[PDB]
Amino acid sequence: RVLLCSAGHSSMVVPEAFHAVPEGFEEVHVFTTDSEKFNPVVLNDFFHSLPNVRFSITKCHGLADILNERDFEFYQEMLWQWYLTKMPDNELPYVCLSGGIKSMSASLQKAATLFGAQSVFHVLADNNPRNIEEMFDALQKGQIHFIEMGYEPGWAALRRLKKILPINEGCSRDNFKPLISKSIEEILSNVKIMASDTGKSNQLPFPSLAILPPIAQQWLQLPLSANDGAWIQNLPKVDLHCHLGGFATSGSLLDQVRGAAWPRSHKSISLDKYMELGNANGSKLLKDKGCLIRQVELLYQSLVNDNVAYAEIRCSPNNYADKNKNRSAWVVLQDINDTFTRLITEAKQKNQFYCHVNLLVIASRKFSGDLSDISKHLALAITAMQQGEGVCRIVGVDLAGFENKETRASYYEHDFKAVHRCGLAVTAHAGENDDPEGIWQAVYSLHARRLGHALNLLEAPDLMRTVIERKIGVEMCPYANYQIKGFAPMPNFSALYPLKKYLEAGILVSVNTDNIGISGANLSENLLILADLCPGISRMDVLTIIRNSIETAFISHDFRMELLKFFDRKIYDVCLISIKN
Amino acid sequence: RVLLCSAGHSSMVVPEAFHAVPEGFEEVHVFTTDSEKFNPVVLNDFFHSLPNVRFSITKCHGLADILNERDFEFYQEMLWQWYLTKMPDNELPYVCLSGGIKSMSASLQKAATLFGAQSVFHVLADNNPRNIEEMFDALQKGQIHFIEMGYEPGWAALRRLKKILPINEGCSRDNFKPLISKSIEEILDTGKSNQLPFPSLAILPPIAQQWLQLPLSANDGAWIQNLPKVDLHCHLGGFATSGSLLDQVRGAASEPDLIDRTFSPQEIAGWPRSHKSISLDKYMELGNANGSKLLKDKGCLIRQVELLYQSLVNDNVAYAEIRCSPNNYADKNKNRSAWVVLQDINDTFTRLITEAKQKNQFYCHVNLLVIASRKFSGDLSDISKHLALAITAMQQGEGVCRIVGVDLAGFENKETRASYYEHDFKAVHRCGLAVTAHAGENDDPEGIWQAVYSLHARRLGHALNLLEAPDLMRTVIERKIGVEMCPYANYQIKGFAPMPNFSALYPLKKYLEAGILVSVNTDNIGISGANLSENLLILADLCPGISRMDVLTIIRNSIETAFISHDFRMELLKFFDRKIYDVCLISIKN
Ligand SMILES: Nc1ncnc2c1ncn2[C@@H]1O[C@H](COP(=O)(O)OP(=O)(O)OP(=O)(O)O)[C@@H](O)[C@H]1O
Ligand SMILES: [Mg+2]
Ligand SMILES: [Mg+2]
Repeated sequence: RVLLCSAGHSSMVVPEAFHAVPEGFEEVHVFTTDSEKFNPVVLNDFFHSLPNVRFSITKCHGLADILNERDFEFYQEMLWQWYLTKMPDNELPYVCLSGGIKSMSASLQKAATLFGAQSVFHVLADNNPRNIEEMFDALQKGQIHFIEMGYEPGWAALRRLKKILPINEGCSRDNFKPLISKSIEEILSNVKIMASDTGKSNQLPFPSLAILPPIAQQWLQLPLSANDGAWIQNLPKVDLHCHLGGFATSGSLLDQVRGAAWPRSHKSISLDKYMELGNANGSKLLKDKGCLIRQVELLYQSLVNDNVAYAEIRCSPNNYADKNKNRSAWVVLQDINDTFTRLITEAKQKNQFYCHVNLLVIASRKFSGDLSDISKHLALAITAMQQGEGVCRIVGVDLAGFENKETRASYYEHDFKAVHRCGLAVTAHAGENDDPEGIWQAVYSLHARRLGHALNLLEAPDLMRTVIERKIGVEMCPYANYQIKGFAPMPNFSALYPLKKYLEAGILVSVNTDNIGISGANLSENLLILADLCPGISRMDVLTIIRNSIETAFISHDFRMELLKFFDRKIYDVCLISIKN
Repeated sequence: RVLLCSAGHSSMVVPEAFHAVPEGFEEVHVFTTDSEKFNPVVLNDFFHSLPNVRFSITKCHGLADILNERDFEFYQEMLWQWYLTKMPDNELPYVCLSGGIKSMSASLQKAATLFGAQSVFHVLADNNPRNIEEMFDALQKGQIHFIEMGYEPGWAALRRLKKILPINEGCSRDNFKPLISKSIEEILDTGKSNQLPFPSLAILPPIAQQWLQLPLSANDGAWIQNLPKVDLHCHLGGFATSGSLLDQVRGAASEPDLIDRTFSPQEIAGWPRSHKSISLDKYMELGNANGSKLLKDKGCLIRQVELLYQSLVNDNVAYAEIRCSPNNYADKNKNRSAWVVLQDINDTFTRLITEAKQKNQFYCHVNLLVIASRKFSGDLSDISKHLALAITAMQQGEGVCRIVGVDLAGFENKETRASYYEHDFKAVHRCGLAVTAHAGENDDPEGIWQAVYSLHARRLGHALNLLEAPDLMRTVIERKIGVEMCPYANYQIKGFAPMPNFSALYPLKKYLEAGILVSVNTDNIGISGANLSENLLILADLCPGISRMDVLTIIRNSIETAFISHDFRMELLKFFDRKIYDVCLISIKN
């Protein structure tokens, strides 16, 4: 509980307001001007009599009183800044208004209305006391009276202005700026625009960050530029398709993993050049335990570094098992889950920003070899998702592997009759070289909630309508197809990336890293390449991509609500901060 | 314009504010406490020099000054009543706060921020003039400052308390209910925090923005009617069943000779609020006066369709999907094939839509759902006939009132679990139609799994027993499968609280908390005797504790689960957003 009150010429308010609540308060802050008429001795000694509670005094520098428009506006700005910087982090505070002359009272009431307060109140005394003993006497005789105005909820979008400026290290008139005036003007302009127009008044198709200033919305509508790298890095992101085993394939990551026991190339290649390039890690190296643990920690640190708020990781437990060391695939997967949940809990305990990660069990399409491997992987995933306890868990399986006409979705469909029965989820990888019939059956036979790549949807309008109406997601990684196919004005390759057309059509497109290491680029860089690779892309479509990514994730309903709330708050804060610079 | 002021020790701050606008002011109305320090004669002399400016004087009778809680609250209620009485009809009043001690200034400022004011401001003078020949040179020298903090729109529609609460200038604190106190006391869960659809709801003033979270009550009938709604499970054949609608459709027949005017469905006490549970057979027999025995006539069908569309527009519906059975209305004697009947319905609805849109009025875009019934008395080839007819109507293509998809429904006695009729549904999805399924009205929760994973049904009719199959509820939520539910019909044919001798609770609240994309519909309008508005409003005494934001998110869910194209969905969402914003701003101005 926090009490905020204004100080004018006399010290009536602070003690009577402090004791006005029977329980008392814990922190009390008082605002005052540069006038020398006020004395800080009485309040200081009274609060030193009870050191258990907190107390502070804030003085408006260079302003003894209000004498003109500039004086009043500067005083109001300083009061608003003090209220904002003394705002309790979660709960609303209490406000006493009886301090100062009527102009301070009105400004403080306006501040309470705008930023919200728990229960504002008035304090009046008939005898006009002077000193502590007889404040206590008048309180004992019952002459004390508290007048309660009400409970102001305030603008929830206004309380998030502490990020732009907590304090400007004691700003002076030479470098003064009216930021809270910017806040009030943005809210009044938004309301007036709502009440005046109808077109812009109804358009509003997005997660209720619409309380942004109109200038911010206009900046958002502008096409995305290559210089928005800082903003996009500051933007919280989601990576729904990342491979654990392809991280330490280049740079010092591989050396660190071994000891702990490009990317804009214009070469068009067709497979096996990521497999052999990444052969330095994965099956050959991660057989032990220390290498796997170091790889997991490095991947989590990289994910947190890029401000990613949620990710789904596809791993190959059978590729890492070592029977000679009594290291079964189930043991490897349990180790992965345990280290990920330990890292998540460790980050959460520090209250620092953390990246929730869920695991997807891959089902490698080895084709002829060991046909029982598909059944083994499916059963492993089914029984592994049932461990229950743990922030990190298994939410689905994967169907990646060697894609072929014989390896179509109608080849393994005998084994998937129970994956949906037990409540799992299925993704798929098709369309890069397969037939639209294969994609259609994968959508309708395997009931694949998501889908990998399939850049040639445009050639099948019927299948495009089928995927759009069923809200089947698409995981398409710009760097992957840039290195594989011809995009981003690739020489001798006039093909253009269908991400723009996918967005206009309405396909829930998610941008992913695929494999960070071999591609040598993170998800932020993946978003930047869309600027020059796809001309005429606006900054709003990036947020649409983020929303689609968090909508197509295999997550629970309540977890989705939590992620949506956090993403809304973070997007609001980062946009409000970044519009200034 | 009208300006309002309140002051204490100072006597003529009102003339000081009278020069705030260089063009001038038109009306002055001052309200103050009964203290003698205010001088009314000086203001009277000042305003007598300007006859064109109305000057009305009112005082807080019986209260010299605020001294305790009771005096403060009495002054506050009197001031609120005077404010909502004296505000201009179409313009926000002017108000100034240059005078008065903390209590009245705070009360009037809080009142202004609730209703609204054209401009609240402060006027302070450097030399604090005592007499008028002093403030003349005070304003001439520029010492007087027009301190203005900003425009105060307030709640652009809150003044209905002027009329819903009768204007009573002469009254005391003994009789007043602070509705604002109830609407303010409890404001600040994840659900209501971030579950808001329609982004513009965030723009609303905090009073309304929190009002939407209060529990729904039966007194919100006007508000709930004024919202644009969506109906997805509506049966054309059950629209007109008795009364004036039946008389009109009977009178519009081409041949009135063969119209059975003798039959009349029996009455049920308290209908639609049934005094006891009813069976499905009696529920259908209640609609025996209409259906297919009377709809064979072309004129009857045209009248029924036009009347149904008029009712839909009257109920403020903005989008609807109509379930119809074209084969049931076919007659080979008059060359009335099922395709001809369906085509005629399509042209009639398209003509109505175009004629309503050309006049820039309110129209509800309507699409048809064909019904592939369970085909009582065998003869299951009719399923294939219905599917072929639906596909042909689908790639007919051109038009406005298109065909969205098919529907499977019928009796549960045959024990059909989407496996008997699965043999023919495969070809539907190739064309691009959509499939619903009336699954699990009173049956086991097994067949729903087949309807979802083999029929690929994108919606589920009723499904009131989903709460007992958590494994099924998980995949229902995870696949984004809509669940159409009809409150009045299910209550009548199954029985729910608060109907005595019953203990089952309607699962709508738990369905919404879990996250099922539930959309509330009306089923058969005529038989149940309740339109969409009454069906939505019955949730107050059907599911206690339901909130208005839950109703808005129900409308959003109905928008989500409807079979429409992406662009049309975007336009519908924009229109719904704007309209719903205007409704929550203006209708609850009460
Ligand atoms: N689902 C989540 N994903 C990521 N972070 C979360 C999640 N839920 C809660 N948090 C964390 O809750 C914390 C709340 O922080 P707060 O609202 O006080 O803003 P802040 O500390 O000023 O800045 P920041 O959000 O960067 O921490 C955030 O740091 C956020 O990382
Ligand atoms: Mg991949
Ligand atoms: Mg029905």
